[PDB]
Amino acid sequence: VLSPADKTNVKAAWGKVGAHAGEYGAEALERMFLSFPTTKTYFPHFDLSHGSAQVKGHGKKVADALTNAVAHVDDMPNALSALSDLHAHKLRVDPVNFKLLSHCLLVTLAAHLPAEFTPAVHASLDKFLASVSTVLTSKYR
Amino acid sequence: VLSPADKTNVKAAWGKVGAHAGEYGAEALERMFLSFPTTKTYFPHFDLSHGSAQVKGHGKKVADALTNAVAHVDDMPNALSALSDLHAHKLRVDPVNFKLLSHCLLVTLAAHLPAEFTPAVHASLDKFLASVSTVLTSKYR
Amino acid sequence: VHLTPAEKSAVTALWGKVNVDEVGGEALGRLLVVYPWTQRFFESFGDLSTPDAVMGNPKVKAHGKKVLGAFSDGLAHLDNLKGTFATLSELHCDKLHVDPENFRLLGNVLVCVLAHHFGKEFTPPVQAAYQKVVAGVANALAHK
Amino acid sequence: VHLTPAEKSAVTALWGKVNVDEVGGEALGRLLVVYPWTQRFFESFGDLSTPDAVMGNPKVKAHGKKVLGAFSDGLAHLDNLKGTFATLSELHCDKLHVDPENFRLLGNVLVCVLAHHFGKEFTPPVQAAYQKVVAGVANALAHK
Ligand code: HEM
Ligand code: HEM
Ligand code: HEM
Ligand code: HEM
Repeated sequence: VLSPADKTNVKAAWGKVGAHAGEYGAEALERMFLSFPTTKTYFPHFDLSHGSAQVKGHGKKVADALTNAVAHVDDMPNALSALSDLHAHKLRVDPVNFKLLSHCLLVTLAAHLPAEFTPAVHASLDKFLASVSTVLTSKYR
Repeated sequence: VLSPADKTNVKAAWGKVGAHAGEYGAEALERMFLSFPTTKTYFPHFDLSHGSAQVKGHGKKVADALTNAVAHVDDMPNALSALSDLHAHKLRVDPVNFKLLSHCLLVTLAAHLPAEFTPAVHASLDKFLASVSTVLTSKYR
Repeated sequence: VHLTPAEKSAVTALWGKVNVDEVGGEALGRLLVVYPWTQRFFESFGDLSTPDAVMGNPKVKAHGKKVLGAFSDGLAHLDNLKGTFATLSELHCDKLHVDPENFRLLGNVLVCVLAHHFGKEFTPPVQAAYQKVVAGVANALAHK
Repeated sequence: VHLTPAEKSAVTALWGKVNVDEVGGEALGRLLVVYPWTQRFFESFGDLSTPDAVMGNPKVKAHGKKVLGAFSDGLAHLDNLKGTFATLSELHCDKLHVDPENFRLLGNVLVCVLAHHFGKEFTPPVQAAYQKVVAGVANALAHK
């Protein structure tokens, strides 16, 4: 459950991401695939080589999906229902992998936005990604 | 995230609990303290002997809070705000202990209400208890 | 791991009454129903789209008997659980990449099924002994 | 566990640049802020009621240097992490009863802190190597 201060922190920190959204999403994905290679079994149809345009395009989709989740942070189940269909109903992604990608996103943000990655913002972002992860792994329709 | 069918399953199952709520709550507590002895460190002021009146009394409190959560299943952060303050701000309960109590509650309901403990209801109850646990371990003020 | 002799007797007494043709399949089926992402490892089993589809799936019931047989082997080798499941650990960790939290989930679902079948006979002391067993099995399967 | 020699060099070169008086305290402080239930284990540390209170707490900074020293010890004994942390495992598991998931959290908070201090120098290959280190430390600390 996010507090109002959590939502403020996420909106301010993610707001600073800006046009680098795809770049950070692609780098978080690259970090996941190298650090946790089992996560690669969900993308056998992807070229996962370094600098792949396909990972870059996906990373933007993920980053843009997170932007949509910030935009609809107070009613994420309805806004992300299509992604819940995909991740929970279709791909059946094990929830542990959401912790891995979430951790890699926090690592990417800490590396690129050091002035904004305060402990409080870190806490709020971790909760936000945990909330997104629950929506994407829950079957609610 | 609970589905409509989950909420229906939980309300129907909890309806069969009835006047045995406190008894089931006391039994789930006893099962947790025996199976997972580290959980006793949260109740150093309790007599934890078998048949303890303190455990019976607390089991009724826990069951009645679950009953209230069932009644307000779409508005749990508001309804359980006092309990979130207690468990997240004051007691600082590690979330793993909520998984242990939730498992022990499921065991108690399976042992006492076998006709009601279908696979579908089992799943809905597990999700319901996870959602309650998220509210009580989250700081959202 | 370490069960007292009275704990060992209570566990063994209950296990001898287990229906080996239903309990195993019901535990596996409930895992697939309650923790639906586990269905991903069983794509070759067919219809798992509803709870009744899962519980009635013949491959679920068949495979559930094999899982229950492995738990029986662990019960007779509580001193050397790592060796009994070393092969199975390699299968699940090196070939299947099952995250080990799912081992803990299956052990707790099995405990729910035992409570379901035995009711008040599955007393808190008996549950406490079984939690040591399933934890030890889950730890052995994740050893590799 | 298994770091390639290139990973060992990359890990060791970056670690030698770590500010040993800040990084540990920042890791412990972030654990206490991001996962607030961990504060229950540190009741004798005083004010932990705000993030600035935690990050500025001198006991958090002091204890954080010791945690960082234990990671330094693990880095020079990657072959025998179980032996290097055998005594710390007894403390955390039998005396403190810290759930081992919290070991995994602290290792991942440390990785975030290393990313925070080193920025673009904390490349995905370098992170992958450190995830192996913190995983091995978390596993050794939970060995029992
Ligand atoms: C922050 C959490 C995540 C978000 C916001 C997210 C978002 C998305 C989005 C927007 C898509 C594209 C959907 C479409 O094109 O209609 C997608 C697809 C996909 N996601 Fe995720 N995802 C997340 C986590 C994960 C994780 C943890 C995995 C597995 C480890 C995963 C695996 C996949 C796969 C395999 C696809 C299909 C790729 C394709 O066929 O193009 N996702 N996700
Ligand atoms: C389903 C999850 C839970 C529910 C619904 C719940 C509910 C409650 C309720 C209603 C109270 C009494 C508040 C009052 O009297 O004003 C309480 C107190 C307390 N709870 Fe929980 N609880 C849950 C889980 C846990 C867990 C997992 C732990 C620790 C293992 C825990 C530890 C405590 C403690 C230590 C108290 C204070 C007891 C006292 O001083 O009387 N609770 N809880
Ligand atoms: C934790 C206790 C578990 C035990 C004791 C156990 C035991 C077994 C056994 C005995 C087999 C048969 C191997 C053979 O053919 O000789 C097996 C196979 C298998 N297990 Fe498990 N298992 C456990 C947990 C899990 C979990 C949690 C999952 C996934 C969520 C899983 C997925 C599988 C799969 C996919 C197979 C192969 C099935 C097939 O294709 O026939 N296991 N396991
Ligand atoms: C995972 C990596 C960890 C490492 C390397 C580590 C290392 C250490 C070390 C070196 C000490 C000092 C022991 C001494 O005085 O000789 C210590 C103590 C302690 N640790 Fe950890 N630890 C870790 C995780 C944790 C976690 C996750 C918690 C709790 C959430 C925790 C709670 C404590 C406490 C309460 C003490 C005693 C502090 C005191 O006496 O004031 N540790 N640890």
